[PDB]
Amino acid sequence: FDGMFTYGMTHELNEKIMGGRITKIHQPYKHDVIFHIRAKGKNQKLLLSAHPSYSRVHITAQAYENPSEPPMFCMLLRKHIEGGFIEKIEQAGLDRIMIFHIKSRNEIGDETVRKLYVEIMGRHSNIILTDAAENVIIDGLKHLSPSMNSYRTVLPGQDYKLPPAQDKISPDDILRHLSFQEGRLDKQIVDHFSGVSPLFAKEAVHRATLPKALLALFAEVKEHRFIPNITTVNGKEYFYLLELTHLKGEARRFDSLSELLDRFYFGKAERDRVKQQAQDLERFVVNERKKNANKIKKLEKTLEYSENAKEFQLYGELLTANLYMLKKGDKQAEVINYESPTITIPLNPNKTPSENAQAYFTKYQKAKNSVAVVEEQIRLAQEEIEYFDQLIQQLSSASPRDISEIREELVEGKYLRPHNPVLETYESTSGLTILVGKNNRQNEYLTTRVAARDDIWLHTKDIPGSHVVIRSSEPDEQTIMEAATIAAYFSKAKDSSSVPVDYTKIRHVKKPKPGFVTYDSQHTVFVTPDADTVI
Amino acid sequence: MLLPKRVKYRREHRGKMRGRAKGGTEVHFGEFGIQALEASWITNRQIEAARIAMTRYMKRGGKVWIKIFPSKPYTAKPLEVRMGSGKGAPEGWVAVVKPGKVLFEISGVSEEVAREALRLASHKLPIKTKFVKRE
RNA sequence: GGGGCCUUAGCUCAGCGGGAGAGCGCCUGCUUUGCACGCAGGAGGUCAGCGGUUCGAUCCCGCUAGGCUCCACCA
RNA sequence: CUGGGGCGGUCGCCUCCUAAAAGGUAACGGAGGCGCCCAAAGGUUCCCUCAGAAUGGUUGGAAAUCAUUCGCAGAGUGUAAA
RNA sequence: UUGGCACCUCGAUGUCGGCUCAUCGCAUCCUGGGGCUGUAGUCGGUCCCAAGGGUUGGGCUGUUCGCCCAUUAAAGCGGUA
Repeated sequence: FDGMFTYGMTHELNEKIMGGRITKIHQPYKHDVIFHIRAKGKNQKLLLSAHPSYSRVHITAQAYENPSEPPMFCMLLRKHIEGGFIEKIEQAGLDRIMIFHIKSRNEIGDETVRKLYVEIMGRHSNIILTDAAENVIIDGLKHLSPSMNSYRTVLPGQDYKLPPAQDKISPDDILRHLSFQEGRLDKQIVDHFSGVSPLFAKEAVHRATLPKALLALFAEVKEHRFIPNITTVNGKEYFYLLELTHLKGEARRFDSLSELLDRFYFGKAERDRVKQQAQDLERFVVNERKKNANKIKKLEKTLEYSENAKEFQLYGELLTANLYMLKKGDKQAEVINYESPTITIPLNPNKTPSENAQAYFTKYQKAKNSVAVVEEQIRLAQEEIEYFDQLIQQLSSASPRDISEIREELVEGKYLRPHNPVLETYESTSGLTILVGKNNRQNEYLTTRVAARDDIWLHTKDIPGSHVVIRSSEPDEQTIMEAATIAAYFSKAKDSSSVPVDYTKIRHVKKPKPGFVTYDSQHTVFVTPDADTVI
Repeated sequence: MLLPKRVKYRREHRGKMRGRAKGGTEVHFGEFGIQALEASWITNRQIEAARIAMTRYMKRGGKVWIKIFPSKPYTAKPLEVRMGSGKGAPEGWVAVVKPGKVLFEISGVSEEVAREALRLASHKLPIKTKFVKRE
C-alpha cells in the first residue's frame, strides 16, 4: 500500500541493474511490458506492469512474449528510452515512485536525461516517462482529466504532477507525538506510516515497546536477507519477505521475486478468471437458491388465505336440490347436508336461484382454477426449489470444468450464457476404477453416455455430492463399500458417516422432464471414508 | 410484392392490350384454374392480396402455379406538376393480361373450396373472369 | 406540401433471419495513499405499432404512426 | 428554346429505340458516346482461329499458365452504340 | 378544394374578406315520419323516406377557416364570377 516493501525492492535492484543501455522492448500483453537492457553490460530481462491489479518491477522468470506488433506505447518507449543509459536506480524518497535516471546517448550522441517515474500503487500504478528537465509527461497510463474532482492526468502534453502525498513518518516513537492508545492500530499504521498495508500494518501490530521492533525489522530489511515466502494462511497467500509475521499458516519459500509473484499469480491468473466466475456464481447460486426459496415461501404465504369455493358450492347443490321452493328475490335459505346445519345463506335477490346457484358453482370452479393454477405454479416452484438443491448437490462436488459445464447446464435452464468433454474417474481403494459422475451433464456423460446398464451405480443419499459408478463392475462388499465411501466423504456431508447409497442394477436407474433421474430398485449401503485413495 | 430484381431499362413505352392471350390460357401445372375475360394492368400487391385471401380461406391452400410476373414497370410523376421535363420516375410494377389468360391454377384441395376461395379472390378485382379446370 | 434519416437496456447505440447485445447509468462483494478507482458480475428489453414473410424475423417485405433532417419563385 | 415567364436544363457531332418492315418523321421522349486514338492498332505477302466449361494436375490458390475433349462463336474486332 | 390545358376575354371580365339582399341543390345540421340495434327505460348509435320551415350572440385575429365563452332544439354542408 506504501513503499517500504517497494523501497527494499528499489535498493536490491539498484545494487544490481545500474549500467544499462536499453536494447529491446516487447509487449503483446496489454500491461506486461518486457524489456531487455544492456544492464550490467548484459542483455538482461525485465518485466513491468501497472495493470489495475498487477503492478510490479520484476527481475522475472521466463519472459512471456515478443509481439512483433508492439503498442504505440512501446514505440514511444523504443523512441525515447531505447538506447537509454541507466544512470541510477533511485527511489523518490520513500513513497512508491521508483526513480530511473534515464540518460541516453540516444541516436544523436547528446546525453538526453529524463526521469521515468513509476508510481507503483498496486492496482492503479502508472509508468510515467517524466522529462526531467521539464517535468512533463510524454506518455502515461491513468486519466483524471480533471473531468472530476481529482488531481492529474495522463496526456503526453500534460505537465507532470505528483499526486498529493500524505503525512507519513517514513521512520515509544509513537508516544512522543502520537499515542499507541490512539485506537485500533493497524488502521493507524495505515494513517500514519509509510510502512503500510492494512494487513502489513496489523501484522506489525502483532510483531510485539513496538517502534524498536519497527526500526529493527527495517534493520532486517537493511540486512537484506529476507528469505521470502508466500504464506498460504487460510488461502490468503501473503507474499511476505521474512517468514510469516503472524496468523500462522504456511510458508512457500520462493528464493526469488522472479518466481514469487509471476508463477504464483500467473498460476492464479487463469484461475483468477476461474474465480471471478466461481465467486460470481457463488454469490449467484446463493442468490437464485435463496431468491426463489424466498419468493416461493412468499407464494405460500400469500396462498394460505382464500378458498371461498366449496362454501357456496355445496349450497348451490342444495338449491339445485331444493329448486322448487325458491323465489329469485331472497337472500336466505334453509338447509340440510343430508349432517343438517340449516345455514341461511346469501342468495342475491333480483337474481334467480338458478343464476346464483350456478354462480356459486362459477366462483367455486373459479377459486378452484385460480388456486389450482397457483398450486401447480407452486408445484413447479417446489420442484424448482429441490432443483436448486440438486444443482447445489452437484455443485458442492463440482470442479472448474464442472463450473463451465453447469454454465452450459444453465444455458439449458436458460439461466446463463458463455467439444466432447464427457467426465472423469478415480482410483478406488480396492484397486478398481470408479467413474465419478461430477455434475448433471457429467453424470449424463459418465452414466447415460459412458456407463453400462445393470451396473453398480450410487448417488449421495440426501447429501450435497456427485454420483459414482462401478460401470460394468458389480460392486461387491469391498467395491461397493469403497464407492459409497468415496461418495460419503466427497459429499458436503463428508463428516457424516453411513451415507446410505442405494445400489443395484442400473437397468432400474430412472431418467426423466429433464434432469429428473433416479436410482431405484436398489439396496442401501451405509458408508464412511478416507480421501486420498481416490488418486 | 413480386419483383424483377434486375432490369435492362427502368422505363418503357406504356403499351397496349388488343387481341388475346398467346399462351397459358389453360390449367395444366395445377387442377382448377381461373382465367380472364378482359385485360388490364395489375399489381403484385393485388395478386398477393388474393394470395393471402385464398390461403387463409384454405389456411395453407394446396399449391398454386401462378402464371404471371409483374415484368412491366410504370412511372408516376410528382404532384401538381406541369408537362415535360423528362419522363416520370419509376413507381412500382405492373402485370399485364389478355382475355382467356389463366392467372392462378390450384391443386391439392377440393373443388368446392376452390370455388369459394377464388370467389373471395375474384371479388378483390377490377375484372371479369371465370373458374376453369383441367381437361 | 414533398423528399431523406431514425424508433433495441433508465441514457447512448451496435446488432441486421436460426442465441438481443457494447458502453454510460442503478444494485451486489473485492479492494484500492490518485479517492482516482478498477474488478468481477447482476438486474434493467413491448428492437415503436399493424400486417405479411418464413419452419421461424430487431433483422426479410409492405403499411401506419410518430420523431428528426433537407427542399419547397412572379402575380 | 421553354406546355406563360424565371431558376434549372440543353444548345454542335455520332450509335440505338421510339420510326407505324422503302426512306423520312417531332417533343424540356427513352438511352449511350465525341471534340480522340495507331507510325503500328496502318499497306501488302504469308500464317492460324475463338469465348467459356469438364478432366487432370507444383507455387497455382476459385481464378494465372497449362494438355484435355466439348466446343459458329458465348470472344475479339483502338474507342460508345448499332 | 389543391391541381393539369391554355380554349373566350389584355382596344381592360375589379381581385380576398365583410355588410345589405339573397336564392337553388340535399349526401340533412334541428324540427316530421320510419325500420335495425351489442335500442331495459332516459339518452343513444346505424340506415331510410323527407328540403316545408328553421338553423344564435359575442372576444381573438383584416381575415376566411379555426380557437374560445355562453347559448340553442339545432347553431349543417355546397352552388350562384
